[PDB]
Amino acid sequence: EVKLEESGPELVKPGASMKMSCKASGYTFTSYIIHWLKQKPGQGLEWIGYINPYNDGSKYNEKFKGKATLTSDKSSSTAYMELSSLASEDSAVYYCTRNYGSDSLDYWGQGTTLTVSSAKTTPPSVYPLAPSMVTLGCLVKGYFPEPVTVTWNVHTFPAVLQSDLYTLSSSVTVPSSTWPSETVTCNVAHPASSTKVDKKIVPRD
Amino acid sequence: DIVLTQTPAIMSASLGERVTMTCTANSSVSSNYFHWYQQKPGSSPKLWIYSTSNLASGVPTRFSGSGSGTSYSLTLSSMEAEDAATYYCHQYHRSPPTFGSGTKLKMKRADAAPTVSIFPPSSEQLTSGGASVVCFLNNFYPKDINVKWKIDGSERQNGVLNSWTDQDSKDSTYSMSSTLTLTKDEYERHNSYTCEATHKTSTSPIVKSFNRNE
Ligand SMILES: *[C@@H]1O[C@H](CO)[C@@H](O)[C@H](O)[C@H]1NC(C)=O
Repeated sequence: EVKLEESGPELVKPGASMKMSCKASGYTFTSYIIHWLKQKPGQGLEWIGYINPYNDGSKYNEKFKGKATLTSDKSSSTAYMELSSLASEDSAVYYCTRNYGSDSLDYWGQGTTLTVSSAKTTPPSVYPLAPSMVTLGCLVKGYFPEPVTVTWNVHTFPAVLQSDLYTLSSSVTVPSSTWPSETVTCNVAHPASSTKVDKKIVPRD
Repeated sequence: DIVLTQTPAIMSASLGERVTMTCTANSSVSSNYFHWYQQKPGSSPKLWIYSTSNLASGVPTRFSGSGSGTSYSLTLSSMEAEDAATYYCHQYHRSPPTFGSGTKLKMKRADAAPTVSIFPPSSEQLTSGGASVVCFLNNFYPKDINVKWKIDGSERQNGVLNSWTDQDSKDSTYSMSSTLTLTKDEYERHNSYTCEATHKTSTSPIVKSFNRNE
């Protein structure tokens, strides 16, 4: 089955460049154009350009023909997008997607989230939220960039940015007989700092 | 860059309701090169309808698409919860291909009151000089809700971060988290912390408190 696998989220400083990748599988790489699009949160899609891996020709939106460079490597069936001279406004989700019948876009990569900021990469501080069904939670504070994953042993809220640090929380609802007799632990991963936290939900006093 | 204007920008529908949404172009576009996508939060768009009226693989037959020239529409014969998403139109009559700013289709459902829980600062957090009080407001509908924080009965507006989930896939409710952050010094100078939710489901606020005496 067709699949486009994009590279992970990256944080980059303003002024620098970055290159993201889109590894294609399950079809003849050179037989189809791949397009690249930008989507800022809450907004629709903006087209950057496309790559034709058959002849290595790429075609650009006039707006991006300076900033963006699309390439591909036939041997690894990977397409690449380089964005240069990065600024805040380049922060967005970027998608690769395959060109199909009548230039419909039939298979999409999962998206690569780019964050452009001067802010320091910072691992989270994780705090237990302790008081028939009982709600527990954990507060994941003071981290940058996104994302964090939260796993228990459920409502996990989108992060909020303030003064270049994110705050996120997650709530879990178990029965009274479970906690505190059993261990309950929220497991936080922050891949950008290569950190995790195994926080035990401890009762107070 | 042909402008595509989608209407309505936002709309709600109950299970079973017929839904139609429109995409208007500033220039004529061939129907063969007009397509629709569905996108859910945190995930990639999927092709939904291609060449005006052909359903993409796996798209249920309650969807249909129509149009020509400058006026296109997507129709949902009977709304189901899995259909809540943003739908985007796409023209590739000219380069650069362009897309609409989307119709966000939400699920309407019966009102539901929030379940409210309040949590004091952990001693771990206090050890480092910070103090965050957290309030969860879980599984309520409609989205409109006013959380107020009170310290010894007096309203606090500064230092509050609020975050809403997207509609839940199963029950179509919203949840919300509210985090009041103070200094340890400020926190330790008051006794009671109160989270108050006003929501159309109760004439009274749903209130939770704790005091630094328990
Ligand atoms: C597109 O059409 C709308 C509505 O008639 C109009 O107000 C808008 O300015 C047009 N945009 C362009 C770029 O011509």
